[PDB]
Amino acid sequence: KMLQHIDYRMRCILQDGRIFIGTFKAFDKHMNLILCDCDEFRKIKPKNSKQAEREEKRVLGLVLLRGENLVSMTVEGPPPKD
Amino acid sequence: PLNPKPFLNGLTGKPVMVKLKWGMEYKGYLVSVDGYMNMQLANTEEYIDGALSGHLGEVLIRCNNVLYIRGV
Amino acid sequence: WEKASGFEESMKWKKLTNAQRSGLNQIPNRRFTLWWSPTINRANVYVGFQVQLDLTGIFMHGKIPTLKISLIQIFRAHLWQKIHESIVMDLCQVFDQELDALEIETVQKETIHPRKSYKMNSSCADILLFASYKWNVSRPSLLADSKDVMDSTTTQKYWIDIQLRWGDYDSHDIERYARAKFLDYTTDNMSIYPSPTGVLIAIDLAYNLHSAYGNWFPGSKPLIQQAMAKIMKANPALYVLRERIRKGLQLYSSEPTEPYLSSQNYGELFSNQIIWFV
Amino acid sequence: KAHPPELKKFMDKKLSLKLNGGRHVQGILRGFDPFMNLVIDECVEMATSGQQNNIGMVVIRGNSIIMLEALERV
Amino acid sequence: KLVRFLMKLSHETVTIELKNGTQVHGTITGVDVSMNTHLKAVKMTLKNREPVQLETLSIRGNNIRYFILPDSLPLDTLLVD
Amino acid sequence: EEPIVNRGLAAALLLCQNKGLLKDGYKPDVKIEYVDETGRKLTPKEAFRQLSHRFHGKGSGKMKTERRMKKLDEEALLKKMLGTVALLQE
Amino acid sequence: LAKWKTAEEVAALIRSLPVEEQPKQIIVTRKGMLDPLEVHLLDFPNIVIKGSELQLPFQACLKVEKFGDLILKATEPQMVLFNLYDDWLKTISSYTAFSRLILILRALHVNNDRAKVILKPDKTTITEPHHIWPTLTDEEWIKVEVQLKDLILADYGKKNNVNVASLTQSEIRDIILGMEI
Amino acid sequence: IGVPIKVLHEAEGHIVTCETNTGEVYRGKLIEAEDNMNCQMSNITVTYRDGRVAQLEQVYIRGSKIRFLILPDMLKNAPMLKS
Amino acid sequence: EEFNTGPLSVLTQSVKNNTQVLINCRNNKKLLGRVKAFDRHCNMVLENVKEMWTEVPKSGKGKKKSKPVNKDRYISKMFLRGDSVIVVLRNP
Amino acid sequence: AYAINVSQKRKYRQYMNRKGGFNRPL
Repeated sequence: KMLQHIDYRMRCILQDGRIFIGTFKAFDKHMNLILCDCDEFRKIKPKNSKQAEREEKRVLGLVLLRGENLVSMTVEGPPPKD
Repeated sequence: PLNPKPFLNGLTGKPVMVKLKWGMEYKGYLVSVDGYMNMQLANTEEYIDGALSGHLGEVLIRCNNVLYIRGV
Repeated sequence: WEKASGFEESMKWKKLTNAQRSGLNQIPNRRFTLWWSPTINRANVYVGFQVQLDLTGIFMHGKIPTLKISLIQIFRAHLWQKIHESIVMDLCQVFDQELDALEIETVQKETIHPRKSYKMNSSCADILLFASYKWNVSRPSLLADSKDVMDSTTTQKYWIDIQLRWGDYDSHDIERYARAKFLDYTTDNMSIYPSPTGVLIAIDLAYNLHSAYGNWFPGSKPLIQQAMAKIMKANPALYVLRERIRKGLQLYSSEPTEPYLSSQNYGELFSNQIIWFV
Repeated sequence: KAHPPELKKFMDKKLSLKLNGGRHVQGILRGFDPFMNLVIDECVEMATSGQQNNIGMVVIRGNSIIMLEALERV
Repeated sequence: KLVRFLMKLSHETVTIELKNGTQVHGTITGVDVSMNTHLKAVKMTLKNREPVQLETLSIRGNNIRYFILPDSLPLDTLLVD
Repeated sequence: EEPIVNRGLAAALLLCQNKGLLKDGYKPDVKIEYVDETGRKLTPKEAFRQLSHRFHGKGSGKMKTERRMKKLDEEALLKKMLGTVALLQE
Repeated sequence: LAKWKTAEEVAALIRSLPVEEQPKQIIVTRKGMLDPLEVHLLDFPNIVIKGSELQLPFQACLKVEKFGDLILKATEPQMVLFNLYDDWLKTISSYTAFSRLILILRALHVNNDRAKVILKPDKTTITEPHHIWPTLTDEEWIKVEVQLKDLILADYGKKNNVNVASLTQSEIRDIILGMEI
Repeated sequence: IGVPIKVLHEAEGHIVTCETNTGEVYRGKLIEAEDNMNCQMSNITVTYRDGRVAQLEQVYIRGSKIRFLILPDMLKNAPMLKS
Repeated sequence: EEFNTGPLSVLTQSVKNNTQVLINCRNNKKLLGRVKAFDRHCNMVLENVKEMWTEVPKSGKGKKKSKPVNKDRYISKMFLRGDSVIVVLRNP
Repeated sequence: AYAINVSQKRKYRQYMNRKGGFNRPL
């Protein structure tokens, strides 16, 4: 059911609370995600913020996250043109 | 010169004590053991950190939750 | 009992008409006749005039309109057909729950004419069992026959028939009835059976009895035994029949009260259920 | 189909392994295993208390094998 | 296998409580043999956090602790082979 | 008076017990029970009503169906569970 | 007719409450009250009218000054309710608060002034106008419950001609609830 | 051998980082990358959870301990566009 | 054959007669109910599951001085996987 | 080592207002 969510700007939450947001382009049988141009978000998440939307964020780029530390994933935005 | 599977087969019915990884212990008679070494105890008591809280009857401890088992 | 209760709280005080008063006075006679039906509706008491009840398997020996009305009230809304249907579905469910344990490929719902439930002259099939392997069958034996002699033959399709009867006092022996009707329907010409081998279970609703005499295969004896036990214990249609009979008889059997709030029963007072002390 | 890890360059070399309960150890690896088990000869403790206790021939399971840093030249 | 009964539970509104205390309630649309729950129009409430509604979610079966089905779930007809 | 102890299952079982919350050759477990599409066990009267409705080919009316649905909703609400207002008003 | 009027008032109080607030179990203190209660509650068969072997000392509420004055000054019949536990639901459970309330009621039924003086360990503590019981801490309420249990045991020993060291916790719980040993 | 496994196998000999489950992150140049996420790297800087950072001429992280694998942007487009 | 003689037979005997059993998981929660279906991976599907655990006010007064309470929740039909389940015991 | 407790549908076949053959449908 992930084939309709390939190369999309999705947000995947890890098992430690440090979620990632990026282009979920490649998956595996062991739920290994390959997120290109992905950013990190652990403390705050941007949803109608009053003070700061991007707080405590770290740039990651291309991250190959294993499925042992993965909990869930959800789409956050539409895929870009490039 | 004693493999753990005949040791668990011979301890079926004898009063032993299976200590789990969470710190609890089940003290009673073992029923059977599968290939994944799952624990089945009858007429056992649940001891939390060495303090017994009461008998349970027929208890089943999973494979990836038990730590050790000593024949009492 | 409940003397002077009736269906309308006995409607004792009223401005009722004299005819209505006569009917109310005759109602206890209806209760008495219903109570003593098994011993007065028998052919020994009345010779001739053996007429079956409408859409019901009960025969009325002697024109007793009181008993006719009482029995019609008890068996209202095709209760006989519903009872037979409930019994057959329960037996099929029991057999499906224990299908592979006795080497049965499957069970079958035979097309049954409505009258079959109350058809005494002839009969038909109720349940058909299909097998993956051959069933060796034994010689006929009763439900209580612990020792059975094996017959030297096998089969693939096995029939089960259910016959409900309303036995009077002289003919309330369920075993004799089951044996006679099995030996009659099998060797009958207006009754067609899928196979010569099968089992016929006769159930006496008037006395709550049950017995089977047909041909049996190994493993079916205990299954049928506990099936009959559970179906006499918890059938919905049979329970409705019993409740209707109790209401017609006005048998308000006394019942005990709940346990009082002692020193060992107060612990349920703090549960999720709302309880109050007055 | 249990392929063993590439532990040929770390064989006969003094390396430091990390145990998953926040522990450390140091010793010379004398082989490999398909279940990532490491046999370490002359294994010192080198715990978080600051004292190193040599044991000798020890075996470590692959479930607690966190990291392995080759202190010697590989 | 009980995974085949969860795989046939598509287009059903159920809840799933994870190992971190996050409970996600939504209409499950896809479930594999590894309990990969792909649901649409769900709402997830984390432990000591505000609930968030998402149009699509893909929760893994490894981090899923327990499930919760309503009273209109035919478990007597879905647990058969 | 026994609280729920951490990493222990005997305390919850003791609290639930104190609260009152508790031939071929074979032994066939012939179990017959009445259930509904909702999965709840049915009373014999309810089972007989369902059987009669299915046999007669006609179900209950709209008003009876609405009353049954309201009763089921009320039962579900009651089984899922004014002192503070009485304390604040006093 | 008085028992029928009381059963009709209980049925009207049950019917005035909604279905979410209506109880499913009724405990009758008097043995001659459950028989009309089955007649007066024929519209609600889901309630259980059960008896009670331990009689709760409900006269201790009438022996109190506030509830006694509210009962005496009421010239018109009303259904004004109250809370027996003021803030004992957020500090302790429902079983221990009911046990402490039953022990306080048994101590007040054994003696009015002695239990009134033992209920307040200090002369500076006072109760809220919205409450009934005086607001104390956990150790203060435990000491007051122990003093009330000791006074109830002394009254049971002086009344039933028994010793003080012959009743366990279950016997004290049965004597506080009203059961007979 | 999946497509992230083929991406991690093709990431050998380049600058990559491995974030472990304990909190330590080791960024360096990978040398060996197996199908079971076993990463043997050389000349990597490792930073623990306490904030200190050290350097190592050789390191070997297992597959279960490695929580995340930060890959460079050279192989993020090709040949991983048809997947 | 071997399905009624292993360690999971207590999970099979309580699911055959629909008996009530209590399972303590890894999250210190005791779920009591009648197990409707089981599997090889202990994926127990039960009906009318009462989950009882211990709860805390988490410093409601500001000095972290409170007593834990026995919290309870009810579920109509639950499907708990065998990964988080630690122990199980039938009712005596 | 699993066990499932499922009830019996016992499909209750129609008696009244069928308009077809007298015998019950399968």
